[PDB]
Amino acid sequence: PSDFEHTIHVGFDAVTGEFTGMPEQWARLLQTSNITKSEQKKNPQAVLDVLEFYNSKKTSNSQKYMSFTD
Amino acid sequence: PSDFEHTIHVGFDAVTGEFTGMPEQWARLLQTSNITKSEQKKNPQAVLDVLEFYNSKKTSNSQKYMSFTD
Amino acid sequence: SDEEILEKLRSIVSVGDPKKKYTRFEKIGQGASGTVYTAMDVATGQEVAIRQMNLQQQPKKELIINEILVMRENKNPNIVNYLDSYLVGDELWVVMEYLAGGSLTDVVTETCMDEGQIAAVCRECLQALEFLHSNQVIHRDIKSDNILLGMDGSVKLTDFGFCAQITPGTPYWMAPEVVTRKAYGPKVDIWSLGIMAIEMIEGEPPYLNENPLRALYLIATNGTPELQNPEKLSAIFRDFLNRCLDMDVEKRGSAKELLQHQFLKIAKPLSSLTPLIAAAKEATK
Amino acid sequence: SDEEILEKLRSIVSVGDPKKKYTRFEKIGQGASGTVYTAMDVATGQEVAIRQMNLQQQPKKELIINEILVMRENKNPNIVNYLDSYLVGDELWVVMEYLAGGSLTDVVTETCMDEGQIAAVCRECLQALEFLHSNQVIHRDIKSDNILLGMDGSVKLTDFGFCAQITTMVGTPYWMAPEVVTRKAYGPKVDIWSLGIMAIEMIEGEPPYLNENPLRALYLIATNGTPELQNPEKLSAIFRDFLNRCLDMDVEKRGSAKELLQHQFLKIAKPLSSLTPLIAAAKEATK
Repeated sequence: PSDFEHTIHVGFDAVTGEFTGMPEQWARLLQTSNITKSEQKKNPQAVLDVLEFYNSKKTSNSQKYMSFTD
Repeated sequence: PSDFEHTIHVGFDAVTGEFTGMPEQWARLLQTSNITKSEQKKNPQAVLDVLEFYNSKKTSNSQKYMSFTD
Repeated sequence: SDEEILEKLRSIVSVGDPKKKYTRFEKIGQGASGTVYTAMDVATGQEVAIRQMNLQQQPKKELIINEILVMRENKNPNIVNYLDSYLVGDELWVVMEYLAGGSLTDVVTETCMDEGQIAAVCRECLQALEFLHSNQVIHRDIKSDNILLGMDGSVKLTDFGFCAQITPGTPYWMAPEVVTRKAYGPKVDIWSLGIMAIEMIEGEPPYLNENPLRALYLIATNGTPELQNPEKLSAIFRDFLNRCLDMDVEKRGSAKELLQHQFLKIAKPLSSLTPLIAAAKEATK
Repeated sequence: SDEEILEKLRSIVSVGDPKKKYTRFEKIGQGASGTVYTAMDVATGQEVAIRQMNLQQQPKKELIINEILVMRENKNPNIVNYLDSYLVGDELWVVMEYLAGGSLTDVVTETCMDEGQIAAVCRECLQALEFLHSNQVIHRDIKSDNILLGMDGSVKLTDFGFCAQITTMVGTPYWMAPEVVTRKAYGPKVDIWSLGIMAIEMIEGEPPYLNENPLRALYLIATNGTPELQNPEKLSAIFRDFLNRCLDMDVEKRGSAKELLQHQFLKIAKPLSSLTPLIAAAKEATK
């Protein structure tokens, strides 16, 4: 598991109902959270979007400031 | 700005003529790629570069827009 | 512009010795945001909250200055307002209103609110949101922990910025477009309000018995949570909850529009909350 | 900042309504990119393409706007040019040149092009690339499908941006260069490579790697570089030299558009009109 460095982009195989190139953490949170295969197949983007939001909600810090519109 | 991509490290074992730490979908792809064992040992890095390129094209919803030089 | 920031403040900070203008100081908490005290305005009797900031040794500051510039020119009875600011030595003092009493949170868990009571606080919250929005402000954290209740039953919205942070789990209140990292607007507060209304009637948060990720997933796809007995609620209330919890952002009711909603007309007097607030303050500590 | 998006537009959009300056509208395609029709300029009779897009419901708007800023100050005869842009109600109408005829692709599969003919199309494509590269644009998709042919034999390059689509993504990208297919950093010379591949396609009557597995073909491009020609013997020494300058794996040794315009191969070209009977026979075999 060593030598050549590469980047892999996450994918979702609609026929097999499974994400591909999923980083270890994400794969772990997914099966333990009980997000079913059918739900994943139903809206894979949302599932990835929610995984993102989740693991980002560990970085940003509590210090909240005013938020404005566009 | 794909927060949906991550760095991975894959190696190649010249003795068995097999990649190590190969993403499962990349392994399945290589299996029916028709790329021979010899060809794989002759240029392992090219095999992985090619799989990464395939992955990046398969998982992007890239509409084409005008691209410029650096 | 570490010297320019000190110049801008001078054009905003007010004159006077806060140590003279305020009395009966009382240390409430202390942290990275500075030291906070509750106090009273000697002249008017107005009870306040004073945040004494480390200044020089404190992160980004012209954002804090930006809030001051925004809130000092706008006031509303339904939000913790900015009163004054001072410069005492190497520090910055920000004075905000301080409402005594408790949190809607404590009132939700220890007692049982009725549709009349829920409708009353929703109107007050809608007024605050309509006001904050017209000022290009997105709260983003509308929930039972951020609405203050005076023993009066009066209602104030807090924690919508740095200056108005709570003086002293899962995003259950966040909208679908937020949990899915989409571009969002003011209406995410309408969504949060709906969730809050639901919490009040249930006397409990949305996704208590659910894993975090799954809850986020449910919010992103199902939208509104499940009520233990949707039938009990009335038609005007459910209609209200539906205008608030519509996933299609633009079909979702806005604050202004929602003021005109029939559900509020059924509102009881805020004074109707006094015994609930009182009863709630007995337990928790 | 969907507020400035309109400021930019109204500062480059043209005054007047397309329903007046253009006529004989006839719908072509229909998709997310918009609704494209084939109209004519009332005054000059210039044949054009109108892409009636979905305004506020169109993703990257600052990109399209930037495309129009680049191609509005620069025109060339060997590319589909930008004519005008309008604001019809809520929409943004982009006006592009339109060329009747067919595509190099249909000519290639239906007929047998000779060296003089290939040389002619190569010169025109190279002129189009020299232009695009001078304005810092990399095409990335130089292939027969994207070269429009006038019944005239005239040549126009298309598909180098959003405002210039059809007015492939399955199988293998047989035209891409070794540095593209191995995801290395690349530049304008990837178009020179694709040009060399288009030339091989033209002389063989079909694109290379046709019976190859997508992954194996990619691996082959990355290592072998050039595809296996069917009848090398038949290619003249000048044409082979030309191909070799286009298909050098070493980017620095690979010729640029400007250098190749001076190549001897281009000098034995036949007039573009030599293509006419090929284009006709192709479009009659329907296409």
